[PDB]
Amino acid sequence: SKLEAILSQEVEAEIQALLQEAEAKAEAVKREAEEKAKALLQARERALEAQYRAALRRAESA
Amino acid sequence: NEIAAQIARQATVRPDLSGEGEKEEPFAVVFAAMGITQRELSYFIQEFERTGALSRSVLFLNKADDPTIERILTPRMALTVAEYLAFEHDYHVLVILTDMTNYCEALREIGAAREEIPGRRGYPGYMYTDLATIYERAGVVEGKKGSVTQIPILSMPDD
Repeated sequence: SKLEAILSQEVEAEIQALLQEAEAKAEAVKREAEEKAKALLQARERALEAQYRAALRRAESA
Repeated sequence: NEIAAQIARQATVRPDLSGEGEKEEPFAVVFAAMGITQRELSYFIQEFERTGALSRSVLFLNKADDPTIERILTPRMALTVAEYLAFEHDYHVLVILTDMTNYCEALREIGAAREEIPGRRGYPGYMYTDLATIYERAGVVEGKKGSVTQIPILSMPDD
């Protein structure tokens, strides 16, 4: 029937909105985890490089 | 002591904002210490060897159990070396004069051994002149590249 198909289309629209919101939030989660793997890979690399440099400065001073 | 060691390890002139070009001339350090116990001395020499400064510094150490009259000669022979290195070899000497209150109580001892009339609270009347003859031996002269900058440390008794 007509309103039968209308209610079925409303259920399909709810499922569509649910899956689109799931895609958006999963993309945001993997994005922020990618930036935290990023910028953490920045911070510890710069810290260890500076530790290596300070060790070389102290060795040549000694 | 941590603030004096932090200043000693990160004081740099800014040549680019000043407009005198750029060379980055680092600091020679003259460290006079009068009654450092063992903990302050351990902190200062570990800080200096960790930042790599004992090849640029000269230390006139006077521990807490050493005799309490050579404290009179300790700052004067520190600043003799400082005036020499700044005004006849053109360094940029920074002078850390630790714990001047021990120097002042040493001169109170030698000025109360001689029955001399005191100023305020038993310290003798010429303590202004002694502290002046130590402090005022710093600054910059004309036409010469050197400088003696002074950071003393005082322990205020009743703060």
